[PDB]
Amino acid sequence: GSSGSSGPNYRWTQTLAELDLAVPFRVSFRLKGKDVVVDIQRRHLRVGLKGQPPVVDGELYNEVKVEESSWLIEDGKVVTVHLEKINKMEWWNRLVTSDPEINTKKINPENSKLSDLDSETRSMVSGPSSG
Repeated sequence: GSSGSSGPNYRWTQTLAELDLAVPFRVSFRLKGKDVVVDIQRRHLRVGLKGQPPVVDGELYNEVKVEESSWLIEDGKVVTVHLEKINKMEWWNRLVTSDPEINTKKINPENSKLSDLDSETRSMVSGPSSG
């Protein structure tokens, strides 16, 4: 990261061992481990929200122990992924060898509004049988 032109989309790092990925989302609820999308592959990290576009999608810089992978939802919105190197002794110069697609907009999206709204919800849905 940090080149001059264009910017990233999601935050990520590492520690000459394990990797760390984070993808914030503009939601109004606490995303659960169901409406999320995390395809931690050996040499490919695909992240995103179910139904939504995968913020991450490309061949990792190198194989990574997927079996020892993990991910969670921070602030019930941000999707964090935990990648593990196979050697755990190599510095990566890039998250993926081939970027996904878009790179979203600049860091800050837009904070030119004034918190002043109101709207909730409440209801149920049962699933009957047939035959």
